[PDB]
Amino acid sequence: MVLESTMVCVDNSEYMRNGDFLPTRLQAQQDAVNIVCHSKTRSNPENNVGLITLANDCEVLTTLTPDTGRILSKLHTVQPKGKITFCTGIRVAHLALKHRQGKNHKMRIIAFVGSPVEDNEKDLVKLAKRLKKEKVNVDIINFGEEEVNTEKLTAFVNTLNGKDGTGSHLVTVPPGPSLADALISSPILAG
Amino acid sequence: AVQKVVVHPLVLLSVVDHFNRIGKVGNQKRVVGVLLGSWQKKVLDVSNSFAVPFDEDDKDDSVWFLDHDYLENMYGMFKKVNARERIVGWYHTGPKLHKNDIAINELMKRYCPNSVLVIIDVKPKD
Amino acid sequence: MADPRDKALQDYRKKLLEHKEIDGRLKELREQLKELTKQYEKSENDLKALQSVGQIVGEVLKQLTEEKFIVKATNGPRYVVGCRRQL
Amino acid sequence: EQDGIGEEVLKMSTEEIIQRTRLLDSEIKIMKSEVLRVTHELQAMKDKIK
Amino acid sequence: VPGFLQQSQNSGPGQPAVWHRLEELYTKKLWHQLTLQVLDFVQDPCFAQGDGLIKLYENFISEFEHRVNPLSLVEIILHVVRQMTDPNVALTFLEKTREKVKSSDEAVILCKTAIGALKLNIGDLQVTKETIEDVEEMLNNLPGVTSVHSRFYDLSSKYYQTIGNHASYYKDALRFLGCVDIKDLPVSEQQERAFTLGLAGLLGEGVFNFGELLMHPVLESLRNTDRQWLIDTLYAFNSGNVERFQTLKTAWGQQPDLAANEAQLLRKIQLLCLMEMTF
Repeated sequence: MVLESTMVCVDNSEYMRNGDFLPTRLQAQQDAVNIVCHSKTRSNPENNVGLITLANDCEVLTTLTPDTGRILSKLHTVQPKGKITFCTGIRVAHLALKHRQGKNHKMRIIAFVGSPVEDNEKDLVKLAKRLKKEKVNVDIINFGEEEVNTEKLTAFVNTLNGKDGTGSHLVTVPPGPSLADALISSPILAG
Repeated sequence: AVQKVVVHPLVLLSVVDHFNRIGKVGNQKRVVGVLLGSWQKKVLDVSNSFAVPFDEDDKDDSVWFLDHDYLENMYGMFKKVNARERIVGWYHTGPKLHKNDIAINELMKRYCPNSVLVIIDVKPKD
Repeated sequence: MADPRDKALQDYRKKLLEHKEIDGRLKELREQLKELTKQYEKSENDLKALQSVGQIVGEVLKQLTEEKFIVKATNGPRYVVGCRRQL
Repeated sequence: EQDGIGEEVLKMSTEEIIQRTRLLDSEIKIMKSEVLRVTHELQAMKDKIK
Repeated sequence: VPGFLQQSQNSGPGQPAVWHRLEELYTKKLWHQLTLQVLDFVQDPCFAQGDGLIKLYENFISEFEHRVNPLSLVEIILHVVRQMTDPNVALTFLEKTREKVKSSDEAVILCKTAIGALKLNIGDLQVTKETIEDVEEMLNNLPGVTSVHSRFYDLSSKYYQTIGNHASYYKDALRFLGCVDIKDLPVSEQQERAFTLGLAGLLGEGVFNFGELLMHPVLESLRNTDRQWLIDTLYAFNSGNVERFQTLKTAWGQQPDLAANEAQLLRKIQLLCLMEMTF
């Protein structure tokens, strides 16, 4: 019933082409896209969801549309062959959120991290204080093989919303047999 | 290998107005739009065009937006009112081209393979 | 009762009966999407086929100049005409 | 293929728990994401060419 | 299957820290840090005598593969088929590895060069031209690999040891010089490239020197110490003087493949002095 615009941010790098998440990590992260799009549609039939990729390019393959079946057609041939790029992936995610055709919706980004990040901590904390001035809740969800709980991601969660902020949760995964049940326990309803 | 392009004199004109539409708030100093055309021979022809919502930031100079969704449906309308017309490329203004133009061109070559961009000069006319 | 060679073997049957059940409707539904594209091809050919404003059939009587000719309709009057560009 | 059936006879979990694993991974995907994408192609085309 | 590498643990130096690390990474069922490290440990400088002790497991990797980059799969099987050192079955082995990755992945193009690299060794005329010609038919629609330009222009570099290849090799040894750019391989290979590049452009018919590749640093920055006479004589063609001293001092030094065409060298300078004195 609440009005927002959720922007999912998948990874199609090479590092999702391994099988600790048992069938395929693409098959893991696509089901994660399956449950967040059906969550944001059934909790509110008025919002809209678009996807953005981050590896090797930043493609806006679906624009921020209310129908989810376009997204699910574009999750096929996602071609996991890229190399992770992070610093432009959120600035290209936010300028999409300044293209809101309905300017009463809130601004929300979710992102899937299945590759190690290689970026300065000073760049992201400038982006963190940018999003503080820009009032965006980004929910970082960790997948894949992981430099587990970096200080850069953890402080970016803290410097997203400090001094009694929202609490945009840093979702951590145990690498092993799991569904999106840890993804839906706390953060998909209380973020 | 394209021989040459032919400027129908409605398209330029229809870049001047849309630069004047946003020109009350114009500080981006660039307007990207889609160049409709008629592929005849090795020589090329241009008949019509339209615009697209476009943003760009010099900070990190790779953060920008064509709208694929707006490019699908509005071109689909111009296809419906005129089956002769199709896409041949795109355009922008602000006579110094910018570093992003590799990214726009290599994106929308998946609409027409031998796509072509045309820079007009709205303010220089001398 | 953990694994006495049959709770093993009864599983492999009910897992593989379920996979071939769900792979079957996938092939049937993909075949139906292949069929409608053939129908959509004929519709877009018809949308292309909607601008044959005709052509007038005549015969050349004589040549006036390099780009002026004298033609006549099959039941109508005579005219002075030209060519397109590169005829 | 005698070893193909026969290794499912003397192994109790390797030839079964993985088959439990690779089905429940498939059935939550190859059922779900595949036929729902195909569902969101047919409803569009009937809202098309009609 | 883990004990397959427990018995072939040896001869890879620092055995416990790397081979027990190896049997960690595929028991995590990951396929990139696994893949990048086995490519590193074949690149590990030894004799690589355990190619047979790894080509069974790399075939085992290839059997339940279903995710791994076929580029790096062929990039590691070329080291395997190198260390086989038996060209009888190595042709049919590489055809088998080429036909089992038969998708649209563009490592098949450098399978064909690896076919030809062992085919410009034996049977050097009848179908070597075809396995050359098929590659630039396929060198299309994605010029951004540049390893497609690497392996094929190396295949035509081995085609230089035919009779009628002087200018086309010189045209193509520049193409390899322009596709791959940075130093990234020793001067002890680079100055030998520029030495045979200057000889191919000198014995070529239509070319005389075609300067400002003289300005290109892969010949002058690498042999400004030894064989300066080749840089000196290519300046003398660009100078347009006859200058009988240094244009014979190249023939005093370079005795093979230069005294057999010294009259053509005198033929070239007499037609080259005109087009600079009229300039």
